[PDB]
Amino acid sequence: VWKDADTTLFCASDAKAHETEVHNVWATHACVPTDPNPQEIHLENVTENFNMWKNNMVEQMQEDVISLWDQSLQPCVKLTGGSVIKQACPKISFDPIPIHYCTPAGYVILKCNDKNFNGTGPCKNVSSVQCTHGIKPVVSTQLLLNGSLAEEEIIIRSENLTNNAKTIIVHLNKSVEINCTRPSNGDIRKAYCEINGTKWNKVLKQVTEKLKEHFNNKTIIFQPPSGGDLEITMHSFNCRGEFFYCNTTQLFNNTCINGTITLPCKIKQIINMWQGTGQAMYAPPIDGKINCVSNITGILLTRDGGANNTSNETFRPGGGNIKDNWRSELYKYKVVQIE
Ligand SMILES: O=C(NC[C@H]1CCN(C2CC2)C1)C(=O)Nc1ccc(Cl)c(F)c1
Ligand SMILES: *[C@@H]1O[C@H](CO)[C@@H](O)[C@H](O)[C@H]1NC(C)=O
Ligand SMILES: *[C@@H]1O[C@H](CO)[C@@H](O)[C@H](O)[C@H]1NC(C)=O
Ligand SMILES: *[C@@H]1O[C@H](CO)[C@@H](O)[C@H](O)[C@H]1NC(C)=O
Ligand SMILES: *[C@@H]1O[C@H](CO)[C@@H](O)[C@H](O)[C@H]1NC(C)=O
Ligand SMILES: *[C@@H]1O[C@H](CO)[C@@H](O)[C@H](O)[C@H]1NC(C)=O
Ligand SMILES: *[C@@H]1O[C@H](CO)[C@@H](O)[C@H](O)[C@H]1NC(C)=O
Ligand SMILES: *[C@@H]1O[C@H](CO)[C@@H](O)[C@H](O)[C@H]1NC(C)=O
Ligand SMILES: *[C@@H]1O[C@H](CO)[C@@H](O)[C@H](O)[C@H]1NC(C)=O
Ligand SMILES: *[C@@H]1O[C@H](CO)[C@@H](O)[C@H](O)[C@H]1NC(C)=O
Ligand SMILES: *[C@@H]1O[C@H](CO)[C@@H](O)[C@H](O)[C@H]1NC(C)=O
Ligand SMILES: *[C@@H]1O[C@H](CO)[C@@H](O)[C@H](O)[C@H]1NC(C)=O
Repeated sequence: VWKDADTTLFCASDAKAHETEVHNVWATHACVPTDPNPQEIHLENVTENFNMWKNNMVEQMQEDVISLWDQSLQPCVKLTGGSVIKQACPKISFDPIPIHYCTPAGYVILKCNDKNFNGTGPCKNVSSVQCTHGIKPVVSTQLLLNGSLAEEEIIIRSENLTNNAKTIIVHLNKSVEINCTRPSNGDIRKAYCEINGTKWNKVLKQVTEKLKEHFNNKTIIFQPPSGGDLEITMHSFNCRGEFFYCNTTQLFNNTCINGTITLPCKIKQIINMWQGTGQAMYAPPIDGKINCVSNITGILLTRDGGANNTSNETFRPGGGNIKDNWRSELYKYKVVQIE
């Protein structure tokens, strides 16, 4: 017998003890080796209720990533609470690695295995595991990168679709590579991201049809953010330690519903910390070809209000709350206490 409960989890990874890469260094001192032969018991005729939007696991992973960033990515100048903190800003080696989250004795993680599970409600096929799958602490906005893919159909996730204030999580079932590069040899901060239009437009079309099922077949329209900070109005992410802000206006237009989509990007040194502490400044970009090839596995959308009396539903790319990022991976997990 068991019951829903919250306990301090521990992490596990395959980090290299000799790697200077920040993630490997952190997991080396904060995590333990992964289990080569992990056990997984499938519970038959067992119904369990999940709620990705109220999962303490998310808060804990958030706490780790914050700690990891505080120890690895300390800015030269930190502006928070009216206070000004000045420190060293040494360039580091940055590349996220899979992090497993496990439960201690007396506790076990329940995993929903329903192909089209949407994060909330009862789960028919449930199994018990000691640790979650390897999850990369990839911090980004608008587009979810290097995440897990849906096994069957594209899944729309939301704590309450009827409420436009609640962020929407689109879980893709097919990856779409996005190639971002900062050429060496001008503007050392000017960069660009290349996406396969044909591949993207088709996926975006599938996402559209999917949204129709959830919005009574209302016309689905995409539009670029109306306002807000750059971290939200643009696809912000970290590549090789550099903060990239990409203009995603060519991705979210409703005309192509076929060549190579080239997004105008730019590396920023001054960023609005996702930890919600304030502003932080980092050193200028390093030299050489800064390139990161990521797989788009999800999209964060915010729906416009005041469209009740119309047949249109406008969706814009959003983000800001990195917790939603962890939810897109921890949705099928929950901790229970055993007795
Ligand atoms: O500034 C951001 N979000 C708004 C905060 C304010 C207060 N709040 C935190 C209490 C939870 C959300 C942000 O996401 N920055 C950001 C920075 C770097 C990257 Cl690579 C990125 F993808 C996003
Ligand atoms: C999960 O249970 C359903 C019936 O409720 C079954 O059809 C399916 O095969 C099980 N797992 C999957 C997704 O294969
Ligand atoms: C990118 O996605 C592809 C599947 O489309 C996968 O083979 C590859 O391992 C992914 N790379 C990552 C997650 O870094
Ligand atoms: C992705 O999901 C959609 C439904 O949302 C489905 O029509 C499509 O076949 C899926 N694609 C793949 C490659 O499974
Ligand atoms: C998820 O599935 C449950 C099944 O009861 C449903 O009640 C809920 O509306 C779904 N959530 C979304 C975001 O579609
Ligand atoms: C979902 O959002 C709508 C609109 O704000 C609200 O009226 C409704 O109470 C919400 N549903 C739940 C279950 O809270
Ligand atoms: C990524 O884009 C650059 C152009 O900036 C190109 O030279 C490179 O071959 C691309 N990589 C892949 C794997 O498409
Ligand atoms: C773009 O994607 C399509 C499939 O959607 C593929 O057939 C084509 O080879 C891709 N183009 C490039 C330049 O890789
Ligand atoms: C959308 O339209 C299709 C085809 O008429 C219909 O089968 C389906 O019930 C509709 N979905 C809605 C209104 O959610
Ligand atoms: C994104 O780029 C487009 C290019 O037409 C531009 O019009 C728009 O102002 C840009 N948006 C932001 C957030 O700067
Ligand atoms: C929409 O996206 C396509 C991608 O090829 C781009 O060519 C076009 O200029 C965009 N339309 C806009 C920004 O109005
Ligand atoms: C996504 O994964 C690829 C392959 O490991 C990696 O090269 C790239 O840096 C990752 N992208 C981000 C945004 O971390």
